[PDB]
Amino acid sequence: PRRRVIGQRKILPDPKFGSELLAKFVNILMVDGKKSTAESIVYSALETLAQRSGKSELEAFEVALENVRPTVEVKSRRVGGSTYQVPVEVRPVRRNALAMRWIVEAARKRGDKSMALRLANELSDAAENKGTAVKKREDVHRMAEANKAFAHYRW
Amino acid sequence: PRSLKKGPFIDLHLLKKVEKAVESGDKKPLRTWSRRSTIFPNMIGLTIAVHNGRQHVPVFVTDEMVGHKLGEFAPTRTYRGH
Amino acid sequence: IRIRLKAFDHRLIDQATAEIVETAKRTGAQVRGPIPLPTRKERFTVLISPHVNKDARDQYEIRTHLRLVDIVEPTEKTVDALMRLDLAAGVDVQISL
Amino acid sequence: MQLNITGNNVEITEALREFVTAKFAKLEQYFDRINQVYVVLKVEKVTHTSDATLHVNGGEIHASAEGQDMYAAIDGLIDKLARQLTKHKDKLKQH
Amino acid sequence: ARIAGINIPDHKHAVIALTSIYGVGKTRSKAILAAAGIAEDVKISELSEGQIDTLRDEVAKFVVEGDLRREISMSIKRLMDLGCYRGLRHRRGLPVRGQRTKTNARTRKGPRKPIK
Amino acid sequence: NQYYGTGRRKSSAARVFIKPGNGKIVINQRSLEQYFGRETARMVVRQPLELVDMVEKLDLYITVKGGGISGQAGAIRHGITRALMEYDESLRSELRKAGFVTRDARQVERKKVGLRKARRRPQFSKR
Amino acid sequence: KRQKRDRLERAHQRGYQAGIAGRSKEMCPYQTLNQRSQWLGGWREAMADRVVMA
Amino acid sequence: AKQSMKAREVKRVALADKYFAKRAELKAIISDVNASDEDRWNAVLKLQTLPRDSSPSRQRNRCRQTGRPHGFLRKFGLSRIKVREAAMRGEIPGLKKASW
RNA sequence: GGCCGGGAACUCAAAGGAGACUGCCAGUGAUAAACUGGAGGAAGGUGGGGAUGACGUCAAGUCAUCAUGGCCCUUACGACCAGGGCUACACACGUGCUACAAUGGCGCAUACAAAGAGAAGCGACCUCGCGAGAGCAAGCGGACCUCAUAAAGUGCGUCGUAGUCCGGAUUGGAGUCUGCAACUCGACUCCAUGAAGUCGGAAUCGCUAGUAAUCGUGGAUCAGAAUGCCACGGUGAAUACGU
Ligand SMILES: [Mg+2]
Ligand SMILES: [Mg+2]
Ligand SMILES: [Mg+2]
Ligand SMILES: [Mg+2]
Ligand SMILES: [Mg+2]
Ligand SMILES: [Mg+2]
Ligand SMILES: [Mg+2]
Ligand SMILES: [Mg+2]
Ligand SMILES: [Mg+2]
Ligand SMILES: [Mg+2]
Ligand SMILES: [Mg+2]
Ligand SMILES: [Mg+2]
Ligand SMILES: [Mg+2]
Ligand SMILES: [Mg+2]
Ligand SMILES: [Mg+2]
Ligand SMILES: [Mg+2]
Ligand SMILES: [Mg+2]
Ligand SMILES: [Mg+2]
Repeated sequence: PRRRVIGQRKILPDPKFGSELLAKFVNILMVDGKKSTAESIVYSALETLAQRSGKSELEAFEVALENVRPTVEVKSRRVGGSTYQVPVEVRPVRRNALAMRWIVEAARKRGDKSMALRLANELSDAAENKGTAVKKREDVHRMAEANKAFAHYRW
Repeated sequence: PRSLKKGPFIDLHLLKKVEKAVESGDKKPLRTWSRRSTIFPNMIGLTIAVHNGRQHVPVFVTDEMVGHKLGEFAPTRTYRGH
Repeated sequence: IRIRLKAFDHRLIDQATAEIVETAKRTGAQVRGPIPLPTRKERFTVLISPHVNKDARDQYEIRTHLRLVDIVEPTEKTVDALMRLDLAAGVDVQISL
Repeated sequence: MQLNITGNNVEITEALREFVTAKFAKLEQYFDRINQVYVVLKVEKVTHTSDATLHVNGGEIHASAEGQDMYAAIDGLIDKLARQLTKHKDKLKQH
Repeated sequence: ARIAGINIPDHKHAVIALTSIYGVGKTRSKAILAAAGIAEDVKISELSEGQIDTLRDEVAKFVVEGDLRREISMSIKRLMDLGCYRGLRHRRGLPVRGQRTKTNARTRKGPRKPIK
Repeated sequence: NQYYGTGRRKSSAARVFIKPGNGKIVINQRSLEQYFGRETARMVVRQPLELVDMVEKLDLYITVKGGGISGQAGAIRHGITRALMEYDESLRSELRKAGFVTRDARQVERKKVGLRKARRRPQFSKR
Repeated sequence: KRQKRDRLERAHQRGYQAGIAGRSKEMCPYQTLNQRSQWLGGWREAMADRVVMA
Repeated sequence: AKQSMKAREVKRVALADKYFAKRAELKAIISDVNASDEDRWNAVLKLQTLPRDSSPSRQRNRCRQTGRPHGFLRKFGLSRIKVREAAMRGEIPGLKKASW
């Protein structure tokens, strides 16, 4: 908005692994206010991530997260009749939000039986540069790389 | 529909004037606005011309018409199509 | 004996109480504390236009106030007096043995 | 361009309907992306009036005109919308 | 897995499977599998010919398939030939139970017939 | 010598009594793990203790009436943080920095005329 | 929405934008010498960038 | 409201609470499962005979000031309009604008 | 079994008070007004929500709430009654509800609210009935009695991605209740039936926090007739770089 929004909220950390990061991840998966339902789905995925990578949970779920965070996004800007896509840095907190969103979005768009399966598989595939989630980031990065010339406009 | 315990509903006026039809054998059609009234067995055999809103229309009563309510045989709207 | 006091004004009711819990003290008796009770709030919504304009309303309300007072050890004297009292108009009382 | 006609104190016959439809068919040449549009005709004492409202691709255009007849009212109205539609187009095809 | 002269799914819980019979819903399905003391969770494939018959017997208690379809069709023919308001609703193919037609009513009327 | 708080969140009210002991909890004649299925709830109830490691050095006793789960759970936490900084006027500053001492206030907004909810307003399509 | 944005930063970006769009210094709306310095500061930074734009 | 329409409401009240008992007991036998088929059948003919306007379902609450048939309130016996008009003078004890 | 004697602490009820004022402290600022930050504090800068709508605009809306200038009708444009109509259906548009499933359907088991209504009205317990309901009849003009068991949630089981154990429109049969009376034209119940629909072109709307989303509850009108309206709590997000 035109002024500055004052007062950032407080995400309580996860009941289990006590992370504000994972707590955010739940909210993002959560639907229609059903926080418990989402709390389940999340843990059951990490189980099944842990049970194959054998690399902890709050340290495995991360590795997915790194394969998929973007570092440069594009903003659109109307110039003459045309619209300039222009590359910009991404804020740390934003690239968390995007990674967590793209992971969820990619999960749902699958044919597996449970939600938990979809999440698990997706997080695993993420860790080995594979799924739609990670495809998306690649594409984002391709576009910002393409129209790099418009890096330094301020317009 | 009407509770079973309260019996079948007929307007009295019309109930009466299908004794004189059935006892004192006539053969005329009867006028009536009594679209409420259900058709009783006695009514079998007698044409009775029930009101539809503007006109009375004849209903030659039969075995099959028993329990239904007169007005269920006098359509009240006209429609051919568009 | 219990008396329940009920009214629309709150200043008004907090009179009758004090009036009664003065007499009760007077005509020798113990009066078990004026205890206030939940106040009912009937509410009303009404269209304020005389035609059309559904989304234009007023919201009215009537707050009823209830008070209860007891009579511990009813003196013979009191029963007459607490019965015979001309009490502020717009206040219902319900002495009941 | 989907059309709709009202009459507030006017009976829409099948000249006034046919007439109004033909006159409105022009407007699409001024801006191709017209959607549904509502027309209203009035007679108050001696004043003949005609307003329409036009849902367009990113906008809402409205005008009303007064004639001594309703035909002359609608004739006037079509000249008003023409100008507004052209203005709209030109601040999209703005290169 | 042939009951009432139709094939019943043999990989479905009896309860669910028996519903394929036209004229049995779910209430009847439950009854059958108790009147003919057969469990509910049992799949039809894992039964005995014997079990399937005592079952075949229960179903005969009702009026079902062919039989039923005939009954219904009589009832509707009956109405149309009577010519009662309810009859014509059936003829003209319109909501028989008082539902609005100015709008909606597309299940009787079927998909739209444009103008002109 | 038992120390007391009241505690409120949304529509909940939680009267609590703490005593020195080994770390028992009762809510409405019931145990913690029974009364509160949800895990979140538990975390919330004990996090004032988990802060000032008296988790098993004091024994708590509670009742709650009104609200739902996250309401009661929340209301209790406030109840503790009140008592726990009354047994010890010392801890306040630490408790306060965690932001447990403030009473939340956030209540559900009323429904208003013309709206489907508090702020949701009926559609009108320019389509 | 709850609190007004930094006045100095805004003043510096208003300066930049009049700069790039090619208005004259002495359109500057500030006499508060503090905000004024921000405005011109932007306006002169922008004068550099125009050159390498078309 | 037309004077006539106000009037019918008086004709209708008066009857309703004159044949009130006759209807009640004459109904009471109808709904009696454990009664004479002879009795109940008579009753059905007897109830339909005594006059329509004598039924309580036949009447319509109209503002007892202007006669309006719509937007009535029981607590006051007035239409929404007249309720508001009087509210604002303070002719309705207690009543006043509300906020929460 | 707050069940009993007690207790007046606590929760709560409602009258009366206390409290927040840029008051206190830094830095900026024209020795201003203010600003940005800090302290304490339940609350911090209009703390949150409501009520409150300037002079005027649109010959905007209402002569069908009422009133009223004028004009018109007066064995009829007034009055009474029965039946019908406002519920019609090639079609077009607007506002909603329920869906299309597995963050889900079904069965068993089991937690935690708020606000409101009741007088000839709210109607328990008991008996009957698969059920809507019926009969009998306690208590309550109500912080006491009754409506009236919150639901989502939670555990255990099952269905295994199917036009399906998804959906529940449509229609036949069989009932109940309100009411002189439910054919046209009521609500509900049981048995059977089991449609379109696999997340919706161009366009387009709502919302910045206890908000949206989602889940239940009550009321006014009212003999009977809510998916609407007005209220009430439960769970409870997302994101604001910026102009
Ligand atoms: Mg009450
Ligand atoms: Mg012309
Ligand atoms: Mg069924
Ligand atoms: Mg509306
Ligand atoms: Mg809500
Ligand atoms: Mg008059
Ligand atoms: Mg009525
Ligand atoms: Mg501060
Ligand atoms: Mg003011
Ligand atoms: Mg006008
Ligand atoms: Mg009539
Ligand atoms: Mg209508
Ligand atoms: Mg919906
Ligand atoms: Mg189903
Ligand atoms: Mg009611
Ligand atoms: Mg029973
Ligand atoms: Mg806003
Ligand atoms: Mg709802």
